[PDB]
Amino acid sequence: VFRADFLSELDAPAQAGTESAVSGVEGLPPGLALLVVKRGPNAGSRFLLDQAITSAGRHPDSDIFLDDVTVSRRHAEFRLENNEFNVVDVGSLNGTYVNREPVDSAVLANGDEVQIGKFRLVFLTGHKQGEDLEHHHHHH
Repeated sequence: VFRADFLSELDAPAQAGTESAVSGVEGLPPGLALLVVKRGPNAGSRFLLDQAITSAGRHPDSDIFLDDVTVSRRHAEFRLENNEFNVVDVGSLNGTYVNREPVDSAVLANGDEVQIGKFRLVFLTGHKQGEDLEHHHHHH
């Protein structure tokens, strides 16, 4: 329901060479990141972050919509910087944490795990699966 059936799909064109539509999780070339509920009542749920700042717990304009007793209005918030997604904690003392560690803020990265309230989500990005070179010492 993110787009009313207006001038959508034009009329019935044959050729067009379309790509994304109902599944942009393909390679999402644009600076986009998705969160998947690793475990919880609504398993399989996915959230699309359109860059910028995305609040959590808020019902109004917000990609994340967690309607439950836990997760306050802004239990957690995400901010984009240097083309890199980040997580910021507005919770007093205890609150959102990363890798089971309470910190003021942390930088998200592919293969990272994020836990909010009683729901568990994993932060993943569209990797190019190109060179697997990163950091490893196979000497001495």
